[PDB]
Formats: sequence, C-alpha cells, structure tokens
Amino acid sequence: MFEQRVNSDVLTVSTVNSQDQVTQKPLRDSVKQALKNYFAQLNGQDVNDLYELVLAEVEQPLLDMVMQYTRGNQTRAALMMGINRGTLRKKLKKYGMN
Amino acid sequence: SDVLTVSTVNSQDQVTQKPLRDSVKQALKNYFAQLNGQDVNDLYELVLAEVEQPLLDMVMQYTRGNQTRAALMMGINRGTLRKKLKKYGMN
DNA sequence: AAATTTGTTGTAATTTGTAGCAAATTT
DNA sequence: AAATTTGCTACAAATTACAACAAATTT
Repeated sequence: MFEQRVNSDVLTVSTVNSQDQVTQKPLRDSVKQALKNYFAQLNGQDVNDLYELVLAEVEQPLLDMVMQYTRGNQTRAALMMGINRGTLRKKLKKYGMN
Repeated sequence: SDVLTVSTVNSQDQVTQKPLRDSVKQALKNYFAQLNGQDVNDLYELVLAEVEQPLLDMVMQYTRGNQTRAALMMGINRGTLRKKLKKYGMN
C-alpha cells in the first residue's frame, strides 16, 4: 500500500545529525527549540504575549507562502487554508501583505 | 532584534541563529513541492496544530503544570488554555 | 463576452474572555 | 491556616463565518 506519514512528518525542516548526514525533522521540533532558547535567553523578566508572539512568527510566512502559491489569488488561498476570504484579507492587512 | 530563533550549522561547523519564520517557510516550500496539484483542504488548522502543541508542552513544562500561570504568560485565558489542552488531549 | 475574483456590506455562528464560587492543592 | 489554583458556569464581547453583489480583473 502506501506507507504511513504521521502528522508530525507532513511539515518538516531539514537538519544535520551526529554524522554529516542531512535529514528531515518535524517542524514542531523547531518551535520547541525556538522556545527552549526564548526561555533560556530570557531570565526573570515576565512576558504576557507569548501566544501572539508565536502566532505572528508563524502566520506571516504561511500567508506569504500561500499567496505566492495562488499567485495573489485571495479566494483560493482562503479555501486552501480553510479560513473565510474575509479573515484572510484582515490577516494580510495586519501583516501589510499588499 | 528578534526573539524566536533556531540554531543552524553550516558546512564549516559554525552554529548560527535564524528566525523561526524562515524555518516555517521552508517547511511549506517543501510541503507544496511534494503534492503535485493535490489540493490542500485545511492548511491553517494543520500548521496551527503543529505550533500550538509544542508551545503548550513547553509553557506547561516551564510553569510546572500551573495552568493559571501559563494562560497569563501567553495572553490567552485559562479557560481557553484548558480547552486547547483538551484539543490535543494533554491531560 | 463569460467566468471569476475583489471589495465591501450588514448578520448570524463560534470562540474567547470575564468573574465569581466552592473544592482541592500548594505553600 | 492562608493563599493559590482548579474546575466549573452564566453572560458579555470579540472574531469568524455567511452570503450577497456591483465592479474590477482574468480567462
């Protein structure tokens, strides 16, 4: 049949292992490190906007990449993403994607 | 100038930071490449699911299970936070 | 010329926030 | 014992979806 591909491996950045050997690795692992570092490199100062902080860093390059793919076509990009065309528009405005 | 980043070695064994968004973008460049016109039905709920999970895990790790403390770190509401833990069943 | 997509509605469906209380847990 | 956190629970408010349409643009 077809081999399984668990949701972790659907979106993967490529890393380098103990030997000089390139290898895919789930994206969530990168989010994991970004925060391991974010906490380490912060040390004591409180934060109150971590979700929105994270959200932005993700939302932008998604929108960026989907609009690239639909060569600017908002209707289809909004279908691809599964959000309404109206909320896509609002996001893009938020991120000055215009 | 930028707070969310990830370490990257290059061919000269020099580790070096770069923003998480660059990494996200790659992920997608690659996603699309694979599918040859297979339509994507819910790409947002997918990505979001790949980002929420590890964020939930790490704040809960940081706040030592303290939901009240986490939900205030993130800027969401405890209710929401509980509801998202349910979504991925981290409970 | 035809089919699609945009920009713009008001309106309704859903999700998140608010607060407040007794019970459980940490301090 | 006192303080903090949990697991609820209406209800309010903010966000998202809907659906319609002329006008703009693409095919």
